Amino acid sequence: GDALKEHASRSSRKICTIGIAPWGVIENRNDLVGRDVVAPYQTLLNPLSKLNVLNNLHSHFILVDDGTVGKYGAEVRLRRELEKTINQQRIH
Amino acid sequence: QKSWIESTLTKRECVYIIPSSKDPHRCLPGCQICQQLVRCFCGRLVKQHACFTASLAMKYSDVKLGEHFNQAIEEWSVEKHTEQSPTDAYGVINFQGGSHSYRAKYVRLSYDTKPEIILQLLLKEWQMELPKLVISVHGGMQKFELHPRIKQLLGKGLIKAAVTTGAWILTGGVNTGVAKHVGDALKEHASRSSRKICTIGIAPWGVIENRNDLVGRDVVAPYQTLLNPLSKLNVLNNLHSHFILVDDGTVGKYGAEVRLRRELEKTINQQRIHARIGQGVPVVALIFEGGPNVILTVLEYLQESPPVPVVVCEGTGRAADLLAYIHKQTEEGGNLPDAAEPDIISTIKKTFNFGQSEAVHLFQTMMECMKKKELITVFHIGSEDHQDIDVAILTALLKGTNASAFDQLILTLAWDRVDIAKNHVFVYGQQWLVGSLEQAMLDALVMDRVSFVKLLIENGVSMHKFLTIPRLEELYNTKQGPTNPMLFHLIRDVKQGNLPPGYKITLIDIGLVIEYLMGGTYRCTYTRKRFRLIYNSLETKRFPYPLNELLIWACLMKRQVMARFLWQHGEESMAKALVACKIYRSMAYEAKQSDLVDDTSEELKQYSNDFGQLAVELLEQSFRQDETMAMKLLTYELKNWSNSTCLKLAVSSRLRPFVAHTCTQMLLSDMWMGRLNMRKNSWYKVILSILVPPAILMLEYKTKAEMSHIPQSQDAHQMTMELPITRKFYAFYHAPIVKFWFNTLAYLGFLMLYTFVVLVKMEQLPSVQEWIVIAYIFTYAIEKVREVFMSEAGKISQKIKVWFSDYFNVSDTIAIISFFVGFGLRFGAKWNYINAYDNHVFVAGRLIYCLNIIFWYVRLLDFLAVNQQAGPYVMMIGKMVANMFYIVVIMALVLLSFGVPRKAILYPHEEPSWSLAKDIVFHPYWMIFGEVYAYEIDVCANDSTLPTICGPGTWLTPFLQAVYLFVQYIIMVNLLIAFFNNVYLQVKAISNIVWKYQRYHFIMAYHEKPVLPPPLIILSHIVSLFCCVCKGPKLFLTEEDQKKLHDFEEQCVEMYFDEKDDKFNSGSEERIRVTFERVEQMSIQIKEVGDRVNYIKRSLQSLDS
Ligand SMILES: CCCCCCCC/C=C/CCCCCCCC(=O)O[C@@H](COC(=O)CCCCCCCCCCCCCCC)COP(=O)([O-])OCC[N+](C)(C)C
Ligand SMILES: CCCCCCCC/C=C/CCCCCCCC(=O)O[C@@H](COC(=O)CCCCCCCCCCCCCCC)COP(=O)([O-])OCC[N+](C)(C)C
Ligand SMILES: CCCCCCCC/C=C/CCCCCCCC(=O)O[C@@H](COC(=O)CCCCCCCCCCCCCCC)COP(=O)([O-])OCC[N+](C)(C)C
Ligand SMILES: CCCCCCCC/C=C/CCCCCCCC(=O)O[C@@H](COC(=O)CCCCCCCCCCCCCCC)COP(=O)([O-])OCC[N+](C)(C)C
Ligand SMILES: CCCCCCCC/C=C\CCCCCCCC(=O)O[C@@H](COC(=O)CCCCCCCCCCCCCCC)COP(=O)([O-])OCC[N+](C)(C)C
Ligand SMILES: CCCCCCCC/C=C\CCCCCCCC(=O)O[C@@H](COC(=O)CCCCCCCCCCCCCCC)COP(=O)([O-])OCC[N+](C)(C)C
Ligand SMILES: CCCCCCCC/C=C\CCCCCCCC(=O)O[C@@H](COC(=O)CCCCCCCCCCCCCCC)COP(=O)([O-])OCC[N+](C)(C)C
Ligand SMILES: CCCCCCCC/C=C\CCCCCCCC(=O)O[C@@H](COC(=O)CCCCCCCCCCCCCCC)COP(=O)([O-])OCC[N+](C)(C)C
Ligand SMILES: CCCCCCCC/C=C\CCCCCCCC(=O)O[C@@H](COC(=O)CCCCCCCCCCCCCCC)COP(=O)([O-])OCC[N+](C)(C)C
Ligand SMILES: C[C@@H]1CC[C@@]2(OC1)O[C@H]1C[C@H]3[C@@H]4CC=C5C[C@@H](OCCC(CO)CO)CC[C@]5(C)[C@H]4CC[C@]3(C)[C@H]1[C@@H]2C
Ligand SMILES: CC(C)CCC[C@@H](C)[C@H]1CC[C@H]2[C@@H]3CC=C4C[C@@H](O)CC[C@]4(C)[C@H]3CC[C@]12C
Repeated sequence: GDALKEHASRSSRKICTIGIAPWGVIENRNDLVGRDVVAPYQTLLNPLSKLNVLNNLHSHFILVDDGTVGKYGAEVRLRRELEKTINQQRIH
Repeated sequence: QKSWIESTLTKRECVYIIPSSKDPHRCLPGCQICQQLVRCFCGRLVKQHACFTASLAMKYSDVKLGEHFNQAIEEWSVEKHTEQSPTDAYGVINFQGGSHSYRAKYVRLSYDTKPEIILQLLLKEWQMELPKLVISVHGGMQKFELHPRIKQLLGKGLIKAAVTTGAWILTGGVNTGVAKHVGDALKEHASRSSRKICTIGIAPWGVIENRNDLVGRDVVAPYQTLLNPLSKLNVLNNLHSHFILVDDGTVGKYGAEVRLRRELEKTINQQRIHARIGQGVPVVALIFEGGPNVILTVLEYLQESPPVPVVVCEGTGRAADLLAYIHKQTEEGGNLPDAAEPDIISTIKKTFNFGQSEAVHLFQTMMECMKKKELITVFHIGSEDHQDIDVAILTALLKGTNASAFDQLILTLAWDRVDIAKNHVFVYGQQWLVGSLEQAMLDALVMDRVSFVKLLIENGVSMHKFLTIPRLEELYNTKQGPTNPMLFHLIRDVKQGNLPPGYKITLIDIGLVIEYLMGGTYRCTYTRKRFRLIYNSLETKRFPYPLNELLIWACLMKRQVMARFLWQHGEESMAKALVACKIYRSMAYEAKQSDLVDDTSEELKQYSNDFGQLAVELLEQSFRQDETMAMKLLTYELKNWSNSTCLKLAVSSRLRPFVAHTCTQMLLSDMWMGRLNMRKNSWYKVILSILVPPAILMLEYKTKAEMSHIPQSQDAHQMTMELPITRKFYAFYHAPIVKFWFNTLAYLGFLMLYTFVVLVKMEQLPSVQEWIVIAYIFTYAIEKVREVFMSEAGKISQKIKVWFSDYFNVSDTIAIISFFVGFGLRFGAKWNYINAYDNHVFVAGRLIYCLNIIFWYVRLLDFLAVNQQAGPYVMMIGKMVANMFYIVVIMALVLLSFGVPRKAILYPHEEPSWSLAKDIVFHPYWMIFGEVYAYEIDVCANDSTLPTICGPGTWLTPFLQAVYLFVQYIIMVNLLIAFFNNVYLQVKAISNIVWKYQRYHFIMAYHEKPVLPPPLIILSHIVSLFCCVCKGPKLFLTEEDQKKLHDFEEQCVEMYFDEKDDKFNSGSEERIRVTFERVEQMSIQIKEVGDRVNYIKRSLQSLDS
């Protein structure tokens, strides 16, 4: 992300970054909730904690509902498959 | 005394006359010399005391008989034996020097003046702005010079630190040390910071060259700047602006500054740096090139409660290069390395000749200084340490003082230093409380600190959560920033004309101001039910779009740089720019209609046109990407701006470049068509179809998709769902292009009949032709009353006033009124005489008709003005009449200057008559138009047609007429040709814009005009009225189309800023200067490497042997 803002409004419509993160380690899991909502998510480092935030300069997210807060191991099974299924597509 | 200084501050004259130490010099008898040489321990020869009380002590022998028990000779005290008396000198010295007088000031206060009196002296008596920083430089005196590297830099940072922070630089002032380097740095940056840096020399009234020249109650003493040779005495350094000379003691003794200068360093800190801010004013100390009592002073400032931090610029001299290394051999706050007595006290013995008699005493002062190195900032020169000390001075106040980052941020905010905070306060790992960055945002907005608002938004302040009703209330009510006085003038004009005592402004009142400024039917969110209810009750207490509310704030507070910034954030950028244009335009108007002093009507009219241009430039950007989506932007309802459209907002502000833009003109052309595809069709098939109704069924109409960008009536958009036979007739007769030709043919047929009526003989009863003419004008007149009483603006007196601003509506009004005067006289006239024209009332009626018809032929220019070529020329004709007025006035005067003499010479036997008025103007006018009256010029010639006019003096009239026509044709007619040739292009250009602009109101009018033309329009009046008793155009967009349009707007605004940054960063002027600056930088490093490689040559010597 920090590299995106140093080259933003030049590649802001060609680079589709994707965060395949879990629905575990994240600050406001409940603010992300809401069927078809436009949830106004924050970008302030919530102090007095270790929880992490979705990096603002990304464009797409695949949050993974499982488990709980704290456990963040359920991405390797899916993210890897995406790395396998894009390759079986024909480039052109 | 007529002066606060004269009644408050004092002198200290040594009344008591201690003889000098004890011993006379020479000269065996001890009565002359015990008087003469033997000075006072005061410090002057005996007669200079001039004691008003004891002036007759010296004549006797002296004050205080000799012996006096030696103990009691030191009993003299500055405190006791010194009459406190007035100042006797406070004024304005000057310095004949580097091309300026470089003026300054002195008070010459005593010494034991109270500390508060200085602050009162500095701020009101001298009228000095309280600073945001205080630099207290220190060091030793009378040193030669520095490295030419460091010398240039120390100023460059010292100046920069002081000018950007409104700082005071406390010096000794005397041009024999610290002050010299300060001053020498000032002249290298003078006439750039000569009005922001208020240096102060708190020097004594002792060591100085001409103490007596500084004397003089309220004088402008012309003090010198030449180094008086054959001496050691010092001069006041010219480049200082203020002095506090300390009257005590004598010449030579220079120790009475520490008691006062230090107090000033203590009393400024107890002042609050700013009203909104609670932190005290900081004090810093830059020691360069110091001495032994400095090392005492450094530790005296660090040990202080609270500590005053310290800067040390290594290499300037002893104390700097010393301390820079003496607090390098240490733990962070603890102990020294392997026993450091030898090497440390070595240099302390070498720099200061001690020999262990005073070599531990300094080292003991050192080991106390290293207990706090966090406050001893040290500017490591060579390795680009903190870049030109300004960081090093300022960050020293931000290095360890256990001050929260909230206090580290406000201090940058008061200084207006963003680079410091971003690089040294918003550092990785930094941690913040919950509303600390909120309180910092409130301060930055109230203080108009625009660049700190940016820093806080980026770092993560959220305006959706920050902005609230009570905060946003405050932002209007603050008097702690660059306010607008005129806002109250608009509030008190909407409230009731009055105001309560303090009147904390409410947001409903702001809502009322905006409605007054935005005008029309604008209704603001602040005057709505829900806001009016909830505000009474004062998330609910937040705002959905906070940057729409702050843009309004910044524009009503006349805070333009904040307005431009806030504009670039959020959505609806083109709309916000057009609202800002309208707010400022209306503010500029009421400023032009208020008896205040600072008119601010060109500042506001310029701010309006700045946002006006932004809207125009965003439209062009959008139009270059997609014409059809750009036309939608003009007409979508906004819903945050009273359900208006961007085009209506621009029309409201009379913004012609927006309305005359080709995108807006393309849309207006498409609305002119209606559902008709007038690309596949021709104007003669439209006219054919108005006369042949069944030909309506063989025109090329437009699909609902081709109409997607076009606003429509509700009834017109429901018939888009499919095209059946009857829907197609609707599409035809409701198109504005059809209503035009349908009214244009009826008007032409109206003129043909009315021309027939006036040209053909008139009988008692009106003919069928004349009846049809009357019906047209009657119904045409009702049609105009409909247009006025259904226009836009509610207020009749505004509806009236706008409609009578158009040329042709004034003429139509005169035309309609004059016609029915004529019909009344024509029709109401009783024929007593059988031969018409015996009845004068009838004649006056008919002659009104024959003159009223002129109005109706000229109205054809309004129809012709619908053409793109013709219409501008019609507008030009009126503009050229206005502009040619004074040339024509001069021609009228030349005409009379000829006409009056001609008539007087040729007709000398006339009695008074109104024919005289005719005869002086008649023939001279027709001469302008090619009629010289050839056989009337010389009335005494054989071929004359006026032989009876031949008489005395008549030979003069040909000379007069020859002069007259020379002046009219050869000069005045050709001046007018030259006038028109030279103003043509600028008038044509203005007329095209005005033509294009007035095309909005013309096309919009034909959407509300009835289908039927003015003779048959009565049905559309009666029917429509009656159907209403039995019971504007909008763009309709799907939710997905609203999505894709809001995204289109955002995309094109982003392109707009990118193409500007890339157009400016790619210009040659910008590449030359970045090239310039980078070549400037290299030219240092090239030489710097040049020095290093020349010192790797030192290697070659040592390495090879
Ligand atoms: C049946 C018959 C009965 C009645 C018959 C009589 C009816 C009379 C009919 C009169 C026509 C009425 C038209 C008035 C239009 C007003 C609205 C308008 O646009 O005004 C504008 C134009 O300025 C004017 O309109 C001022 C008057 C213009 C002159 C009109 C009559 C001239 C001919 C009389 C010749 C007499 C000759 C006598 C000797 C031979 C307002 O001004 P502006 O545009 O802001 O201008 C700014 C100028 N600037 C650019 C320098 C800044
Ligand atoms: C927004 C701008 C546009 C709208 C403006 C609209 C309003 C503008 C204003 C309009 C009014 C203009 C003046 C009217 C005439 C009065 C003057 C006069 O001389 O009258 C004469 C006729 O007197 C009669 O009674 C016979 C005329 C019948 C009425 C026709 C005029 C009124 C219609 C209005 C239609 C327009 C209404 C439009 C729809 C409501 C009286 O003289 P006499 O008796 O013949 O002679 C006596 C001598 N004798 C012995 C020789 C006989
Ligand atoms: C290049 C070609 C030109 C050459 C120039 C040489 C000049 C030589 C000068 C000649 C003047 C003498 C000629 C006329 C003889 C006197 C009596 C007489 O007949 O008077 C006649 C009029 O005229 C006058 O009464 C006086 C005319 C003087 C003006 C002449 C032009 C002066 C130069 C230029 C001035 C401009 C400014 C100059 C400076 C810049 C009588 O004529 P009438 O009207 O029929 O009257 C009789 C009928 N009644 C009895 C009923 C009244
Ligand atoms: C600053 C510049 C100066 C310009 C030059 C000086 C000015 C010109 C000088 C002219 C010479 C002077 C003429 C005197 C003639 C006297 C004769 C007489 O009897 O009276 C005549 C004088 O009375 C008039 O009224 C006519 C005057 C001539 C007007 C010329 C205007 C044209 C200007 C031209 C400018 C272009 C100049 C071109 C370049 C040179 C009238 O005659 P009458 O009334 O018929 O009398 C009865 C006679 N009959 C019985 C025979 C019919
Ligand atoms: C409001 C909107 C109107 C729209 C028009 C449609 C409605 C109106 C249409 C027609 C009305 C005709 C009424 C005729 C009445 C019968 C008697 C008569 O006048 O006979 C005349 C024959 O007729 C002519 O000489 C024609 C006169 C009208 C000329 C204009 C018609 C063309 C414009 C409109 C049409 C084309 C449209 C053009 C534009 C594309 C003979 O002359 P007189 O008059 O008997 O002589 C009087 C002599 N006296 C007074 C001394 C005694
Ligand atoms: C806003 C409203 C303003 C106007 C209000 C209404 C005004 C009404 C005005 C006038 C009404 C007059 C009524 C009659 C008065 C008594 C005289 C009489 O009856 O007969 C006499 C009429 O002699 C004339 O000269 C009449 C002239 C009047 C018309 C003036 C029109 C002004 C309108 C201007 C335009 C305004 C435009 C306004 C818009 C811009 C004589 O008739 P006779 O018996 O045949 O005598 C034969 C004599 N003989 C022997 C010589 C042959
Ligand atoms: C029964 C009767 C049967 C006959 C009925 C039919 C008869 C004919 C009827 C009418 C005559 C006009 C016909 C020609 C039209 C041409 C088409 C055109 O482009 O028009 C334009 C004219 O737009 C107007 O508004 C013109 C106004 C016409 C009236 C003015 C007459 C002046 C007379 C005073 C002189 C005295 C002369 C007096 C003579 C005695 C409109 O197009 P545009 O807006 O310019 O387009 C530009 C934009 N674009 C580039 C995107 C395209
Ligand atoms: C029967 C006789 C023949 C018939 C007549 C022929 C028909 C009549 C002919 C031409 C009429 C042209 C129509 C007007 C065109 C539009 C102009 C307009 O909108 O406003 C103009 C105002 O206008 C004026 O100031 C005056 C307009 C012209 C009046 C001319 C009257 C005729 C006589 C006069 C001579 C009498 C003296 C001689 C007497 C010896 C704008 O000018 P502006 O202020 O610079 O621009 C601001 C515009 N804005 C506000 C929109 C931004
Ligand atoms: C400023 C210089 C000084 C003036 C003198 C020099 C000027 C040059 C020349 C000479 C002047 C004219 C003299 C000749 C005519 C005399 C004969 C005569 O009677 O003529 C006439 C009258 O004439 C007069 O009464 C004279 C009026 C002179 C007015 C001033 C002229 C302008 C000078 C401005 C110069 C500026 C030049 C241009 C700018 C560079 C005809 O009268 P009558 O027919 O005999 O009367 C019988 C009447 N009865 C039948 C009823 C009974
Ligand atoms: C700046 C300009 C300087 C010149 C000028 O404008 C301004 O100064 C004006 C003064 C006017 C005269 C004043 C009074 C009368 C009396 C009247 O007596 C009725 C007689 C009869 C009618 O038939 C009764 O039956 C007749 C008209 C007359 C002579 C005026 C004529 C025009 C004059 C000369 C005008 C001229 C154009
Ligand atoms: C003083 C009165 C009694 C004598 C007649 C006055 C003259 C000058 C009047 C009578 C009719 C008038 C015309 C009537 C209509 C128009 C059309 C308008 O768009 C411009 C002015 C213009 C062109 C008028 C100019 C002046 C006018 C010609």
